[PDB]
Amino acid sequence: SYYKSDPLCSAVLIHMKELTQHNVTPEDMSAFRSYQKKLELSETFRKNYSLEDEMIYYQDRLVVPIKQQNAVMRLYHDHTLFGGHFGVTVTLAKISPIYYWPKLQHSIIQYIRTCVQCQLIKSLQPLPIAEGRWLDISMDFVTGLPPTSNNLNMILVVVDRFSKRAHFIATRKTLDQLIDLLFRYIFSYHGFPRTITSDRDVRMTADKYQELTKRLGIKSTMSSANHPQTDGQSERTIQTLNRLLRAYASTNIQNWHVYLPQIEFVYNSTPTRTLGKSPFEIDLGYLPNTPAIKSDDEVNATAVELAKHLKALTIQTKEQLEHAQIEMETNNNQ
Amino acid sequence: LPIAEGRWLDISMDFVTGLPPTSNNLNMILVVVDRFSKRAHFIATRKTLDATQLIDLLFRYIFSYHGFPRTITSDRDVRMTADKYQELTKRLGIKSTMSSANHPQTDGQSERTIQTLNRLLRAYASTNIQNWHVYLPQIEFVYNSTPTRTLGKSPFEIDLGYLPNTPAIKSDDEVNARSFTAVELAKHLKALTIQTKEQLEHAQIEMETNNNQRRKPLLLNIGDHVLVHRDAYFYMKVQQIYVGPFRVVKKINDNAYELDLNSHKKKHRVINVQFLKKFVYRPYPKNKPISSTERIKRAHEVTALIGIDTTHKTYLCHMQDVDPTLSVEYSEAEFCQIPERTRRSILA
Amino acid sequence: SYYKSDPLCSAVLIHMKELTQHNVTPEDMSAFRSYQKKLELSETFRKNYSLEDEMIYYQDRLVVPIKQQNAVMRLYHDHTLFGGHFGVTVTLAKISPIYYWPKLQHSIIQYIRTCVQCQLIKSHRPRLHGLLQPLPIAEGRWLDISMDFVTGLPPTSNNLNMILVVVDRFSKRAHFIATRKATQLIDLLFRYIFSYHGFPRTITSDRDVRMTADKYQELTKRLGIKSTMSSANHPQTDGQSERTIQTLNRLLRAYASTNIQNWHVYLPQIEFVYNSTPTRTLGKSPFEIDLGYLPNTPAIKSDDEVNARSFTAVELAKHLKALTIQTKEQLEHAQIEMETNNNQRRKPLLLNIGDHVLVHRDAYFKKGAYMKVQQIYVGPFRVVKKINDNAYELDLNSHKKKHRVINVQFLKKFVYRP
DNA sequence: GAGCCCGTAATACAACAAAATCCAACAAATA
DNA sequence: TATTTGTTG
DNA sequence: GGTGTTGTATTACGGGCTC
DNA sequence: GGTGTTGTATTACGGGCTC
Repeated sequence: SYYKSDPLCSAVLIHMKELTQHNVTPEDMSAFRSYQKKLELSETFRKNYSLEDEMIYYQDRLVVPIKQQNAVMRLYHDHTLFGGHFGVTVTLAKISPIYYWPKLQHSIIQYIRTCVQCQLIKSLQPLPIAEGRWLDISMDFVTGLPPTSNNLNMILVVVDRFSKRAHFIATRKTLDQLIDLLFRYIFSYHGFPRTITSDRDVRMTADKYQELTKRLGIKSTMSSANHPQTDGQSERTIQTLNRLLRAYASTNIQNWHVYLPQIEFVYNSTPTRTLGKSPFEIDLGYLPNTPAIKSDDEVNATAVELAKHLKALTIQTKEQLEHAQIEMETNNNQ
Repeated sequence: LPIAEGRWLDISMDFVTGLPPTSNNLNMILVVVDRFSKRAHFIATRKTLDATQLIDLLFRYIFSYHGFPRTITSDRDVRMTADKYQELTKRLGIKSTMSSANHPQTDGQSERTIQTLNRLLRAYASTNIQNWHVYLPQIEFVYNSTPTRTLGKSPFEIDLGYLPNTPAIKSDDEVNARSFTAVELAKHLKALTIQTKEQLEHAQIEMETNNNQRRKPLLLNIGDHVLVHRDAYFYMKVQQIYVGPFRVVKKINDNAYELDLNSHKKKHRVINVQFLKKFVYRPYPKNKPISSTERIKRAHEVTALIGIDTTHKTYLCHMQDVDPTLSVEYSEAEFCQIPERTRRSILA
Repeated sequence: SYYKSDPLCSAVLIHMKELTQHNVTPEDMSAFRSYQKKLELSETFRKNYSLEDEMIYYQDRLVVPIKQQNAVMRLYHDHTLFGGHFGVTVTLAKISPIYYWPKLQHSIIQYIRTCVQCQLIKSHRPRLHGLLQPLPIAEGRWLDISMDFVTGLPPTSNNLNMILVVVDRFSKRAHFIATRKATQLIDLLFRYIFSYHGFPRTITSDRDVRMTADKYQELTKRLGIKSTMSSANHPQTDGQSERTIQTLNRLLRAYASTNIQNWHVYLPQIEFVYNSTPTRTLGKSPFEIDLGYLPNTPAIKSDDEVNARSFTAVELAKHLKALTIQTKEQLEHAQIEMETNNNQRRKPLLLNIGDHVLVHRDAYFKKGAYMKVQQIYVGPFRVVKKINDNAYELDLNSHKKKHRVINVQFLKKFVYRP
């Protein structure tokens, strides 16, 4: 009594389903596109339809005839079966995993264009929110680092307060001036913020940053000089130097500038005291670690294979120790 | 190649050169393309910084700091065919999947990004020699924010959700201004994953439509002979640039045959079908010399040459009216007697 | 610092927006298009304009007044708000989700033809810019001759280095000119190998220094020989000789696979084999296109006859006339077939006077100049003469550039805008 | 319509598009 | 251990 | 005046059979 | 396991008018 319990031998999918049948071709007027599609199916490699007792379907989706396209869109768009007139994203997330529907997204957006009930005043030009994501960053300065035999005696800390993500990277303390915003701009994988709230010391910069913003489209001003909040974030900024000191304690030749990205990877690959999840999968899917294979040094087909994964495991133990020390510091202090 | 995974578990990268120096940086194109979302990062570098030993991995990890991949697709470049690179990736659980001896179409989406990158590089390259290394992050930020064609959404918003700053939110919804509470990101980011996945089956279908119209597949079983026609010997104008037949060993794909072009020498003995060609030996042909005295008298009946074995003293060549691929070993005891003046002429 | 914070009561959309307001109609000069658009709106039913607190827009997209059209398309095309100088499709994908703009596609392609950097940087298949328009077919036999050569081969014993070819446009008769990669004695060897038959009328060749050759050109002007002299890095005009060296390369590989460094012995065999084998665009052997005296005669051809032109002594005039007529119509058939199978996408370009065309860094700079990711910012040149249907001479703003003939495959005509 | 044999015979599709040096850098081969 | 020499973006 | 052009597998169209 | 892929002018197909 439900759908698909009806014969429809005159539609677009007939040419696709006659690849094995080859019985009857009852096409309509201007249906030479269907014959071209069957020729396409012949000369390409997409044949995965299963032919069992009138159930013609794709690898996991049941195809639908083009005649009841209006019926399907009304069933899955309106309030006939407890709908609600959602957006194209939710509608396609509901429809596509179940049915194949060649040209489905265009069908959905065409139905949105040809519908009239949902098109009301929606409001306005841009979103307004004081809390966001990558829209407000802060940074600070550190001093005591080894020269690393390349005069790289600095670490550039970047904070992502809206999502607690971090970016620690080696620089030179002599000149962190145009080279600072160059490496900041290659850091900017996630767009400009609204305001920068560094609040470390006097800053003669933000003039050439202002000229960059004039040369660009964003109004990212750098401000908040000599402020004083001191509520939780100060603890994080103070404890930031601790992990870098632990990375310093490893070595000095081929030091933390080697595998410091891995230090950041398994530094933010941990939940923040179980209250907040890891910054990788709070935004992305998971950003997988995949450390499963580490002991295969029998043949390998102290600086190439072995010590690299020993250093990775050492960094993992170091970040575990840092997590333990910060959670016990919070337990003792609070 | 396989469609997509969970946000660039499949990835591609490649190199192009010819870029003008600014700080002795004449490579500067290490483009890494986040195949699912097509985020397509590229970072400035040089030839002389590394050869996959010291610093190449370090900016590879600062790229990979934003998520480890699970599959690489790259070329047969010396910077990635090294033993150090393959073993470290294997211990990282990430495949190599190299190319097929000058077949860059395996790295097609990275090279297509380069093709888009080159136009924008010429657009931003007015100060060609003086000071322009600031333009590559600018080109990255411009190219990621620009909507593509095969998906309809900009590669920046496909992975990250939202668009960059200065919101120019379209007439769909407020959903592209998704910078708020993160506990519900998984559902709609997976919905966008479904959208983009559908756009990539559409892209794969569109690619296979207009390209397979003239192309004809080649089907070979293991054992039958095959010619390589190129990439066997690197003044190749009048001389026999095309070389003799070899026996296929492993059929990796329908368009991927592993074959014994030489004895055991070097360099990844698998050739794409574009260079490969069928061989037919339907045919007074002579017999197969197997005795010790038949390799000396029957040495003036040679036809062509392959070369000299690198492992020991054994020359491989082709005789006349015999089994072509099944060569007969001819050492120095039966090499100097026959006139070899016309033998090295085709090798040189 | 956002836009649309301005009322404009004087534009095209005023007639459209007074369909609800009906208050003020302060039209401007050349605003009669608004009257016609309002008339078309009145006789139809497509009213979807929304009037909300000075934001007049389409069903979901903001219609923009024509005063700030260029500002909006420059904003979404240049890097002021991160455009990037892309094509019409990406520009639509940036603008059409937010703005409506009646005839937006035409306006955007007009802007693409308007923006200068897009004209200088983009290519958009700059190999299909003129029709085929092939050479005039022929005259009597051995009057048009095609000249070119491949520069280098694996050298022989140190007396011969490279192969030069002479094939006539009519009969396509192979030749074996084996040179040394030459001197001003080119006219000696060339004279000895064409003057075997006789002096031609025109030479279809490239601008090569052995033929640009002011000493050699004056010889042709005195003797009565023209010179087509195909432009810089445009070897298509040479044609028959290029196609012959294509066939010669396969033949030379066949006859010198195991016999490198002494291919000068086999070169007469190469040309004799090319001469004895019938072609496709004429259907006959080049001996038969000439005086038909295939000397080998392994077997008599189809439609068996006397087939012995040695026996004929005085009656050769009618035979050569018949061969000339059928080969001329076969050449015309080859011409029209080439034109049909090539011009399916070749868009013509006919200017002939008074334009500001470009040359996109090919035949402008050296062929030996390296092509790289260096910017392509050739200046706007000028055209003063229509030298041919498929090329235009330019006033190259250099010392001389040694040539000023540019085939249409490098032009990409520049268009300004006030 | 419906297909098949067979015998010619057209038919877009790509090759001639200067030639040959290395650059940087993996790993084999002696001595 | 330095100087070679196969192949490949 | 001066500006493509054929070799090649591949494939499409008539006499003669079954209708 | 491992093997193309999008940017771009250009052009083709539905609502609304004349029939």
